[PDB]
Amino acid sequence: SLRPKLSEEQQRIIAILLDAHHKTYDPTYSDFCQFRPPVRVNDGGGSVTLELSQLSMLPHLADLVSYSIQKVIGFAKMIPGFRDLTSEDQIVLLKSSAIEVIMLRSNESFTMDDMSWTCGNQDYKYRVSDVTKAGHSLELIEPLIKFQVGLKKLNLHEEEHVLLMAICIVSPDRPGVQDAALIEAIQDRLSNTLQTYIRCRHPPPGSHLLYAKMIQKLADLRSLNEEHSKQYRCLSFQPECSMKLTPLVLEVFG
Ligand SMILES: C=C1/C(=C\C=C2/CCC[C@]3(C)[C@@H]([C@H](C)c4ccc(C(C)(C)O)o4)CC[C@@H]23)C[C@@H](O)C[C@@H]1O
Repeated sequence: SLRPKLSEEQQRIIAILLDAHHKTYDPTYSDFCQFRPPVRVNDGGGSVTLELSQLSMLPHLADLVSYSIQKVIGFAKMIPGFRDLTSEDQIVLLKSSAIEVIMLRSNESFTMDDMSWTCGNQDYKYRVSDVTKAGHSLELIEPLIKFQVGLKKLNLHEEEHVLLMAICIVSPDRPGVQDAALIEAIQDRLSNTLQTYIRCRHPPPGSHLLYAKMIQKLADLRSLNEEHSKQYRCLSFQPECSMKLTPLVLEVFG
C-alpha cells in the first residue's frame, strides 16, 4: 500500500490554502459586534407563527451569513487554479457552494461541549433555538447538527479542513457550469493533494477510510443545501423579510 510523498507543488497548495483560510476566518469573531444585534424573543414552545411574526434572530444571522459569504469569496479567489476559470464559472461555483462552505467552516466555532456554535459571550452563542428564531425548521436544523457532530468526530487536521472547503467550491457537477472539464481538473489536483496528505501525514486509526468519510460529507452537504433552499423560499414569503436580509444574501439564495 504505497505512500507517495507530497510533491513540491502539493506542499505549496496546502500552504496557500492554509494562508487563505487564516486571512479569511477570524477565530476570535471580533467583527461580530458590527452586525445587527441578536434578539431572542420568548419562544419556549417553538411556535412557527411567533417565529415568523418576529424573525428576531434573522437580522443578526443574515448579517453573519452575508459576512461569511464575503469571506468565502475571498478564500475561493486564493484557491490555486480558481482564477484560471472564466468569471461566469467562478460566480456559478460561488453561488452554488456558498451555503455548503458556510456549513463546513462553521464547524470551527461548533462545540460538542453544549452543541452550539460558540463565537464569544452568551450574545454570540448560537443554539438550535436561535436558528428557529430566524425562521428555519427542524427538518434542516436536526440534520445540520448531526452533520456538525459527524464532522467534528473526524478530527480533521486544518490541512484537511481547508482542502475539503476548496474541493467543495471547485465542483464540476454544479448546474450552469460551462467548462466542467477545467473545473474537474482543478478539483482533481486538490483531491489528489488531500488523498496523498491523508496517507502520509494522518496517523492511524483516525486515518482509516478518512478520504471516503470526507467525500461522504460532501454528499451530505448537497442534501442540506437542498433543504436550506426550500426553507429559504418559505422564509422569503414573509412580508418585510427582505429588509431583514442583505443584498448579497438575497442574490445568492433568491
Ligand atoms: C457562519 C459561520 C458561523 C456559524 C454558522 C451557523 C450558526 C447559526 C445558524 C447558521 C447560520 C445556519 C442557518 C441554517 C443558516 C444559514 C443561512 C441561513 C439564512 C438565515 C441566510 O437562511 O440560515 C447555517 C450555518 C449556521 C460562525 C463562525 O463559525 C463563522 C461561520 O462562517
